[PDB]
Amino acid sequence: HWGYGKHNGPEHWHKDFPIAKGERQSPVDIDTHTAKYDPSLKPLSVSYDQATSLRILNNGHAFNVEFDDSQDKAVLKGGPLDGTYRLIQFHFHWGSLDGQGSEHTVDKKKYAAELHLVHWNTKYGDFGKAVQQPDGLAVLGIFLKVGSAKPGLQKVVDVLDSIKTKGKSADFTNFDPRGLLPESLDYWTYPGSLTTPPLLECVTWIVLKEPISVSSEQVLKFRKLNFNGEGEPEELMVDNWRPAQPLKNRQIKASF
Ligand SMILES: COC[C@H](NC(C)=O)C(=O)NCc1ccccc1
Ligand SMILES: [Hg+2]
Ligand SMILES: [Hg+2]
Ligand SMILES: [Zn+2]
Repeated sequence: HWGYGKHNGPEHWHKDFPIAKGERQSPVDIDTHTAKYDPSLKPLSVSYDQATSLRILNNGHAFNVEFDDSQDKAVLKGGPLDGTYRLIQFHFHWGSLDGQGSEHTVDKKKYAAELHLVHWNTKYGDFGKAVQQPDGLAVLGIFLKVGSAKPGLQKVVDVLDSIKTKGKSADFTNFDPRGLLPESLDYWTYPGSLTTPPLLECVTWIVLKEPISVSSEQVLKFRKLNFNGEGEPEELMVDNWRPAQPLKNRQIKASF
């Protein structure tokens, strides 16, 4: 089954998921000199004050912080988006070393990690129908660099002990994702896909320019996580990132 290793990694995904060679695949390199400032972009609106987190799951490829999306609380609108997209989960992609980890790159620069807060277009009723639509999803991408600790990430850090192997989950209520946002909402945007199989080409990507700083000790604990399930030999959850894919004539816009 799909993973990030030699025998099942991103170079193999196309066999089960043909769309891997598709026309709007993600992530991509953000060539900052070719992206164009777009005057028609409305200001971004990230409203996470009412967010209702439920749990945290090791799914054998990343961990998911999942939210109650049965009502219009944590919502993303504005920017390149039409209408409202509700927050369903977030997860990270991260490296084995600080020089790699992010999925999107900026002028070929890799960050230590990347956070994706995943949202679905509420005109489609739920997530399931949302991923059958070219505008079904909006993902806010945020870079991580190793630096000063990020106070609003330590509560996820602290819980990782409890979900070390594939298929474990713990309760994770009252988590405030506002604690993960850099100061500036300047971003690049382009149409793309999810970066894990099934790689569905349903995503409006909104990639923040300003990275968050996280401490080495915080990112170390990410890398103590396991891809294997309990009582299987240890494979560290590291390098769970897909590399940049062909742009194929899509245009990246800057909000700034
Ligand atoms: C990770 O592939 C699934 C898909 N991924 C996204 C949205 O980033 C998703 O909607 N996941 C959320 C979810 C998971 C299990 C049950 C119900 C909802
Ligand atoms: Hg998985
Ligand atoms: Hg789609
Ligand atoms: Zn992701």
